[PDB]
This record gives sequence, C-alpha cells and structure tokens, in this order.
Amino acid sequence: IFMGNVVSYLLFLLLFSRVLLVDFQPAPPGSLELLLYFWAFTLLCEELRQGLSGSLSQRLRLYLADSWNQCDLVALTCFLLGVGCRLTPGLYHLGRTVLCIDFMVFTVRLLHIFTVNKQLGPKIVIVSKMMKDVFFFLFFLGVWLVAYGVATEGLLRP
Amino acid sequence: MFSYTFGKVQGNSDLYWKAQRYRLIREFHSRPALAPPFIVISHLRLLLRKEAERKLLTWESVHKENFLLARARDKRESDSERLKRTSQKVDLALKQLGHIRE
Amino acid sequence: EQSWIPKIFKKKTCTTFIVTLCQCGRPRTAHPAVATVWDSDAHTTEKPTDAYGELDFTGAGRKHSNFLRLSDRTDPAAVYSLVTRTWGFRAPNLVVSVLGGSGGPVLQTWLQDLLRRGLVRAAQSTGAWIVTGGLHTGIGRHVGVAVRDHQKVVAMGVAPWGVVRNRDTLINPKGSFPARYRWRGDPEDGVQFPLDYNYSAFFLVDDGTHGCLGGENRFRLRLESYISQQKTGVGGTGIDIPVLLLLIDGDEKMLTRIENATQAQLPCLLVAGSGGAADCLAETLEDQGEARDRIRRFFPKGDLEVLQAQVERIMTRKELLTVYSSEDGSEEFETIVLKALVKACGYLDALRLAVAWNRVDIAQSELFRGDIQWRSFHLEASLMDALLNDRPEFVRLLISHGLSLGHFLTPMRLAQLYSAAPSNSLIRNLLDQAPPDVGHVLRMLLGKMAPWSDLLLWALLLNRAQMAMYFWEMGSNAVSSALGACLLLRVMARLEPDAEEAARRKDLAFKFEGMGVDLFGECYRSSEVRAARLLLRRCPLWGDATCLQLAMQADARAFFAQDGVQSLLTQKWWGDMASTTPIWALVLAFFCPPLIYTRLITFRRCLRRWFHFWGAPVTIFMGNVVSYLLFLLLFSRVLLVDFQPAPPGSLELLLYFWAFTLLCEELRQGLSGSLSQRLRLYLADSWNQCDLVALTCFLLGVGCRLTPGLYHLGRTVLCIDFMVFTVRLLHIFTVNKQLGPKIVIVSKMMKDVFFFLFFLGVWLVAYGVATEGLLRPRDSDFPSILRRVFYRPYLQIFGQIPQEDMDVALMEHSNCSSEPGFWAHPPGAQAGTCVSQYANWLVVLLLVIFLLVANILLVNLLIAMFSYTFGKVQGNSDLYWKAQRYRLIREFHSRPALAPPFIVISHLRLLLRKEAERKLLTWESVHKENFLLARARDKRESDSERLKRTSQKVDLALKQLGHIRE
Amino acid sequence: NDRPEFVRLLISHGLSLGHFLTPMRLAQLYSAAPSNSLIRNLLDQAPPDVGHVLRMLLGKM
Ligand SMILES: [Ca+2]
Ligand SMILES: [Ca+2]
Repeated sequence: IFMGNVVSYLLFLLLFSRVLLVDFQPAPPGSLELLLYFWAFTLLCEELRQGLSGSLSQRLRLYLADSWNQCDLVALTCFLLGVGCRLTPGLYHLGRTVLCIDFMVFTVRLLHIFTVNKQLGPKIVIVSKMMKDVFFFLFFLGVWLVAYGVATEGLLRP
Repeated sequence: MFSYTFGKVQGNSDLYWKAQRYRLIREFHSRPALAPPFIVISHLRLLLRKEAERKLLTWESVHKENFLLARARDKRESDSERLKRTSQKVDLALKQLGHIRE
Repeated sequence: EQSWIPKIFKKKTCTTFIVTLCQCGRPRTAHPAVATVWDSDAHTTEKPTDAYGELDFTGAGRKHSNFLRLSDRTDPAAVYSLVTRTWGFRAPNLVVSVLGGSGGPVLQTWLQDLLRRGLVRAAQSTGAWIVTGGLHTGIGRHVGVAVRDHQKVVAMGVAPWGVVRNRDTLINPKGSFPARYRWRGDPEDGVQFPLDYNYSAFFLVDDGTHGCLGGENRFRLRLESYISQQKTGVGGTGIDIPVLLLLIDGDEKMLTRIENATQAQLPCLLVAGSGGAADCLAETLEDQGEARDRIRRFFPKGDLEVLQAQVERIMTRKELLTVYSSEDGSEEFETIVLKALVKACGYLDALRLAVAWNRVDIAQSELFRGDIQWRSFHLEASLMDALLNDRPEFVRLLISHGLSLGHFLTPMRLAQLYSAAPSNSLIRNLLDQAPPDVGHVLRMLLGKMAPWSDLLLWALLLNRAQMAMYFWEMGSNAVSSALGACLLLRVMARLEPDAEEAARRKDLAFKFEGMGVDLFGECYRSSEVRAARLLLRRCPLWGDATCLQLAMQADARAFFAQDGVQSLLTQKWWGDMASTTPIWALVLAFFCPPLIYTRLITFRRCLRRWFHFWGAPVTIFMGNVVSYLLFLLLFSRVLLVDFQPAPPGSLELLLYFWAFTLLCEELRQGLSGSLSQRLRLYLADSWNQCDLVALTCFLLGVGCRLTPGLYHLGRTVLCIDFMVFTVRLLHIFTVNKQLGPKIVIVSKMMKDVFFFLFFLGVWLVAYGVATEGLLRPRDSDFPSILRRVFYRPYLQIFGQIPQEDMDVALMEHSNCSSEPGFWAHPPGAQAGTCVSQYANWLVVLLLVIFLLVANILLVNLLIAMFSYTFGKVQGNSDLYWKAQRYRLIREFHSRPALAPPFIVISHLRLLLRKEAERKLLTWESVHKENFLLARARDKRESDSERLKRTSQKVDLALKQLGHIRE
Repeated sequence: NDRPEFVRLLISHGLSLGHFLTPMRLAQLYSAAPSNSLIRNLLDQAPPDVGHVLRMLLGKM
C-alpha cells in the first residue's frame, strides 16, 4: 500500500508539473487540468478520511497534531485557493502563482518516504532538530547583512 | 554547530524514530488498498456503510519467575552484597566469641 | 493431553456394605443399591478417576501443584511415567522418603535445623525428591515448613483419599486444571486434614474408604521400589536411583513400615535421639532387648513378643539400617547418605552417584583417601557418565587421576557420546542426513574445498562450552585448533534454525578466537622466528589448511589485528627482501636492475638474488602499478590523438593487444582462485567486478568502432571506459597503512551520500518547477524545460547564478508574446525567448531561499553527517583493512612475475602445463600452559575471588566457633 | 502501613487472598490515602469508585 501510494504521488507530481508548465492557460481548463482537479479532490477526501477515523474533536486534534498532516492540509488549501483564483476571470496570474508555490508545498511531502528506511528516518529527525542552529545562523547573518549593506549604501550614495 | 548537534542527538533521534515506526505502520495498515487516483472507488465502499490464552499466560508467568530469580541471584552474588553478608557473619562470630570467652 | 489420565487411573467406590456405619467409612444410608470383614479390594469397585488436574492454592504458590486420585492397586510405572513426562518433573537423582509420627505438633530445635539445613539443602543441591504424606500434619507439616523456610524443591506427597479436607472441591471428571482449594477449613478434627501448600505434587491414593491411615502405604512402598529400580538419566547409562528412608520418632506402625522397606532392600536412616520407634532401633544397632522395647516404645505391646520379633527381623538385615550420628548436629547430609548407600551395597559406585549429583567435593574426598584402589573400567565408566551429563569439573578431576585416555575412547564409546545429542538438535539433524560418520558432516560444513582432538570436535558439535574449553586446554595444536573451532562454530551458527541457540555458538566462537589470539601473542613475543614463521604457516590435520586460511574463512578479524600476524604479513609482502627496505630504495632497484646486487638493498647466487627480488609480492605489485599507469597513458594517447575513423593504427592495435592480455589475466584470476564455486568467489570482489565491467565496455567499444556506421558510438563508449579503467587506480591506496582504512570508510559513507542526494533531488525538483512555472518562458521545449528545471538550478549550487536570466530588473522589457501581461527578454541562449514578469520578486525570493537551503544548510548537514560517520566507523574499518591485507598479499603472491603487457609470455608458460615439528608443538604447549597458569592466577588474585574466599573462610570459622562453644 | 516485606511474608504462609479482599477492605485501603493527595482529590471528585477515576485518567477513548 505504501509503495502504491508513493508511485501514485510521484505520478501526481508529474501531472501537476505537466499542467503547470504547459497546459495551464487563461482559457477554460483542459482535460488534463480537470484530471488534476479530480486527483486533488481524491487526495482531499483521503485526508478527510484520515482525520475523521483516526470524540470528534479529540480525533480531529489527534490528526491535526501530526506535522505531515499539517503539510498536506496547507498544500490542499493552497491548491483550492489557486484553482478558485484561476477560475475567476481577473485573477488568472494570481492563481498561477499560488499553484506554483503549492507545487513546492506538495513536493516537500516526498520527504516522508525516507521515514521508513532504517537509516534515513533518524537522519530526518536529526535534521528537524537542527533548526535552532539554523535560526542562530540566520539571525547573526541578518544583523551582519543589515549593518554592512546599510554602511556600503551610505558610503556609495547612489 | 551542526556537527556538535548531530553528534549529540543521535541516540534520542534513533529512539524517537523507532517509536514512531509503530504509528507509521498502523497508519498504513488501515488505509484503502487503492491509490489516491482510484481511492474514490474505495472511499465509496467505506461510504454507504480460551485454553490457548491461559497456556500463554502460564508460559509468560514461568518466564517472569525465571527472570526474577535471575535478577535476585545476580544481586545476591554481587560484591557489595557478599561484603555485607561477610560483615554480618563476622559480627555474629565476634558476638559468639565474646559470649564463649565468658 | 489429559483425556488419557482417566483411561489408565481408577478410583474406588464403597460398593459392598459391612456393618449403621459401613466398614468402608461411609454411612450405611449413603451407599449404592449394591450395598463379614470388609475388604479394601474385594468389597469395592473401580471406576475411572475424576479428580486429576493441578492445584492452584489460593494466592501464593507456583500456581501449579499437580494432584491426582488413583487406586491403591495401581502399577507404579504409569505413575512414574506421568510424573516424569506429563508433569515435567525431571528424574530424581535421589529420593528421600521421610517417615516419623513425631507425636506432638512441636518439634525439637535441632531436628528442625537438620531438616531445613541438612535435608532440604541436600535435596536442592542434588535435585532429589522428598516423599512424605501430603497432609498438613505430622512430619509432613514439619517438612513443608522446612521447605518454605529454605525458600524450589520437589516434595511429593502421597496421602489417602478420604482423610483430605474439602475433597468435594477437587472432583471434576472433565478435568480440574484450575483447581481452588481452601486448606483453612474452619473445623479442626483429626478425621480429615488439609493438603499442605508446600508440596509440588500430590497422590491421593483411593482405597474405597472415607477416612483411614496406612491405606496408601502399599502404593507408597511400591512406588519407592520402582523408582529405586530406574536409572539416573542419560538413558540406561546412569546408575540405579538411590532411594533411602529417613525416620524420626514413630511407633509400631513405623516399625512395620521400616521392616517392609528393608524387605524391599531400601536403606534406612535412623535419627539418633529422634524419639520412640527410632531411638529404639538406633540403640539396638549400637549394641535386655525386651526392656529396651518397653522403656522406649509405648507400654502397649511392649511386653508383646511381636515387637521383639519384629526388632529381630529388622536387625536381620542391619546392613541397610544406618544411624545418623548426632555429632552435635553435623548437618553433613550428603556424606552420610553416601556412606549409608555404600554400606547397603556391600555396578554401583560412589563415583557414579557423585557424578549423577553435581557434588564434586564429595567425589574429591572419596578419591583422595588412599584406601580405595581403582581399576581401569571403574574410572572409565564414571568418566563416560561425566561426559554424557556435561560435568566438566568431574571429567577434569577424573583425567587428573592418571586415567589413560587413548585406550579409553573406542568407536562404541564415541558412537554413544554422539548419540547423546539432545533430541532435535542441529548436530542430530546433520548426523541423520549423513557409527558417528562425523567426517562426512565435517566436510559438508567446511565444504572440503588423538583422543583430545576427537573430544574437542565432539564438544564443539554438541556445543558444550566448558567441556570444549577443557579439551582445547589439553590439546596439541592449540592455535590451529582454536582457529578451527572458531570457524566451525561460526559455520554452525549461520546454519542453525534457532538464533538464540546460534548466539551461544557465536559467543563460544568469539571466546575461542580470543584464546587463540592471546596464545599466539604469547608465542610470538617469546620467539618471532618460530611461532609466526612456523606455527601459522604449517598445515595442520584440521583441513591441511594453514592457520591463516582458517582465520580468513572464520572472519577472525581480531586474529589478524594483532601485531604478530601483521608483522608476519608484512614480511611475506616483501618476500626475501628485508621488511625495513625504504620505498625509494625499492623504486631505484626497480628502475636500476643491477642495483639489486648493491649493498644498498638488504636481503647460482646471482640468479637466486634476481628471482628473489623480482618474485617478491611487493615488486610484482609495483610492476603491475607501473604497467597499469603506462596502459592508461597509452589509452589516453590513442583516445585523444590516434583514434580516427580510418582502420586502427599501430598504437591502437598495441592497445587492443594490451587489453587482451588484461582480459587473460582476469580470466586466470577467476579460473584459478568447484568451477562455479571459485568463479563466484572471484566475482564476489568489488575490484574484480570493476575490472570485468571495464573490459566488457572496452570490447563493446572496439566492436562498435570496427563497424562502419558506429564509429562515434564506439568512441563514446571508449571515453567512458577510460573513466572506468582509471577508477581502478584507487586500489593502490589499499596497501598503505594509512590510506586503506580511509578507503574503507569512504566506501561506508555512501548512506550519507544517498541521503544528501535524495534531499537535494526533492528540493531541486520543487524549486526548479516553481521557478519555471513563474517565469513562463516561451521556448516551452521539452529539452529546454528539463534544462531550466534541473541543470540550471543544479549549477546554481556551485556559484553559477544567472541573474540576467531570472531577474526582470536586469532584462529588457518587450512585447514579445501576444498573451496579456508584461514580458521581458532574457539575453541567455537557453533562458527562453522571453519570460513573464508578473511576480518576479517571488522568483528572486525563491532564488534566495534555494541558495540558503542548498548551498549552506544541506552542504553543512552533509559535512556533519560525514564527520559523525567517519568518527564512528574508524575502528571497524581499520580491523577490516587489516583482515583483507592477507587477501591482498595472497593474491599478489601467486600472480605471474611479469607485467600485463608481457604477461602473455607467462600465461603461455602456465598453459601447456618430523622431529622439528614435534619440538615446535611441544614449545607451543609449554607456552599454552604458561598462559593458562597466568590467567588462573590473575583470576584467583582478583578482588572478587579474594572476597569470596574470605567469606567462605569466615563461614568456616563461624561454624567451628559454634561447634566449640558447645 | 506500607510494609512490603511483611505482606510478602504473610502471603508466603499460604494465606488465601481471593477471599481476603472484600469491598469493605478495598474501601478501607483506598481510605488510607495520605491527607490531601492527588488520589484523594480524584476520589473526592468522582465505595472506592475507582473505575470512574481510571477512565477519567485514561480517557476511555
Ligand atoms: Ca495524511
Ligand atoms: Ca583482478
């Protein structure tokens, strides 16, 4: 079941890219785009099933507590928003941009695959724990960039 | 910093992964057998809708008794416990020696 | 399996009536329709038993105290079989049938101390059974409380059915596996008693009576006799189980029971000072007789001549009777039992019995006295018993007594020893598949590609750690035997159905490897010219395979790690040249052949030196390296310059011939180094796989080149083949003491590499597709799309950031496309004719995030993972390199002395075609003895052992102090 | 009185435990909760009535 799910998700990403790069046009959606809409709807139904069966509020919170479920939910929300914007006559470009970001959100989900390997799962956990060091570096670099950039801009006087 | 953190949280991360492995397996144990593109056909199906045990417990109890006996024997044969027993026996010998001296 | 229990066991009914009240203990009213002197057998009926199962005393207990109800006239063989097999009780090495009325609930302090310290302790030590009355009264209660205080011990209780309180709750014809018994019934009358809760199993003898005493005596005596007729395990090898009766106090009934037991040839132990019916016999044995009977025994029947006649009949067989000397409470039970059994005996030996028990001190005392004079078979039988029952200490002691072992072991005895394999054990299966016929199974395990040796092999096969250890200590070829034992144990472990059994074999193999390495270290540090140069390089009787071969097959990395073996391998690597020769000296000699004869290199005489220099593995390796470098140089020269569509030139033909010679060399390596077996062995090496793929690509490229139409394809294939060939040069660093471990660690870094690659691939796909979608370049060509989606983002990781092709601020605005919106014209060739500029700040933001993640976070994470892995697998990699060093040296030891370009001339040659040893073994044995003595002394002087000895000495002093105080 | 050794020894003497424990005895045992202890508070919030507090702690989900 896991392997079939992985293969289907890879095919879904392939179709999403195919639609986004080629078949996405201001005209009304084509056959492939409608297939993508149906596929995303089935993914939404699957997430709904996972949340619903897995004390309604209790199990809903239990489902929403998982990071991967949060990622799936945000991806699907962005997809719905992008489709809505695209269908509207005036918000075509905004919809395309939202879907472009949503593709990144969907693709990041593939990292879940490595949680099954005996060696990669611990690596992903450690990576998740590296974020304090990442933030320290980012804050230090931001301070340094502000200082240096403002000093140089003031000196040059463009 | 990355090197230090990676070296520091190796064991805890491994334990955490081993723990959540059960959650992963259980999640994929209950999912529909079909893929998301076709999973609609299965969500539709979901919609519209002893003596052996006693023997097992007895065997478990036998193993528990063996484990407890092993722990007790290991503790009793430890150096600290043997030293304590020797001290008590020496004290008993000393008391009997004082008693006989009278 | 219980339905058979009712089939073979029967209970008794009141049946016929004998007078108001039945003579069968039941009221005349409560009798069946069928109801002079009532008969326990004639006036009763037998029905299937309906009170079997096990007892679960409420709360405490082992949750299992097997019970049973059976007729008195029952054959004890069935009872013994049921107890031994069905209920799981092992065969008793000794049975103590405790007797004694012990009038009055209270018992003397010394008697209670003896029971809790002499009897119960001995029973637990020897795994004996204690047979008493399964009731909470009389001596049974005292025995039970002694057992409880000592606490397990097996206490069988044979009691009548009818005097047991709450007999109703036990009745369940279907079975009573969960049985609940309330031994604490409020009424307290002598008619019935409660079953004690300290006894492991009960036998409720049924004689068709509702209360009586002595009705079970017949069955008890019959069971005692039958047990005394059995054997002490190991099939018929064991001696007859000793069954003796212990008596404390008593009465005329006890005297009759003692008489019956003596008639049954059962030793009796009479406790001195126990009381009446026991001190009477003790005094009679020690030495008016009627006066003794009157004073000691109760006044009734004292003047009766029956008592005196019974005492006379008892003394008629006084050999069986023995008095437990008070000795101020000696509490030395095992020795007294042994003395009583010896006296009764007047074959059965104290040695065999001591071996049956695990008491080696008792046998040590028995043999230490010079009074006993032993013969050959006498000790041989005991040694066989010790071997069969896995008693290493006893075999050590027996061998220590000058027992000749060469004549002891015989094909019949060896067959018996192997026959003792435990039920369905791997050794048993292998023997069945294959007299012992051990050679066939040994060859099957290894593949086939002196009593001590045989006994060591047997112990290894049966996996008896201590016995195999001892046999190795007494063996001749210590180091080779240790390595062979490690090999055999590892092979068996890999071949075992159950992992837990395999782990024991694996641990034993590890222990043998440790002993082998320690002993060889001792031998080497004593004398290097011997030991390594001779012990390792000789071919023993194991498989006529040198110890190094055994270590290689066993994967005994620890054995290769030690400095002695490494120094020997280095010495073999340099051949006859001194191991200290500098590398530069070797190079100079290689390029200046005459300089070999100069004193600057240290070792017909001329031809001898010539062949010594050019045959050493190191010089062959250097020549091979030089030839391979020249081959790569020629390959590059051909590929870059002389490769043309025209027919091959001279240099290209030379390259073809050179590659052909390399192919022939690989063929030779695979062929000579069981055709399929050696082929797989060759193909298993990674370097051989690399060579094979390189040569296959070379053949494919040459074939394509020769074909008129596939010239370019051939050139491309050869271009890749050059990379494949060049990668082989990494094999050079496997010889350096520092680089080889590095290469091993590098090979182990691939998991981290793959993690990084997968992460980077996911990130690249996401970012590239997002950027391509945002820009909307109008090329929209599949190769161009793939380029912009994968290649360009990938190159951005290495500082190749084409801002002009992504940032609209750096491009020229133009109305390229008729589609609505604003567009810009990138200057890049493959950047798309024009890109949308709707939200370009988002493209720049994605570029910023991608640079951050990829360049910094992922790369630094990979560095951290590499650092961790490198630090973690240092030692294992070093050991692995030290182990494979032998394979490298052996491979280069057998190669032709000529280089691949000329190796054809040598492949052609290949085609068309003591007392010193005994002295060496003796010296090895001396060193082994020294090493074993050192280990034993170090263990004895350790703090833990000294503390244990002090505790024992303190206990001895305490016992002597208590003794003197009296 | 929290004397594990004594309870071990007493049980070791063939004391029948099934008949020993009774609802009154269990109520007494739970009544021995020390003054204001978490168990005491939970019992007050909820005879022992232990099942309810057990479900509350576990949640009975
Ligand atoms: Ca999910
Ligand atoms: Ca090769």
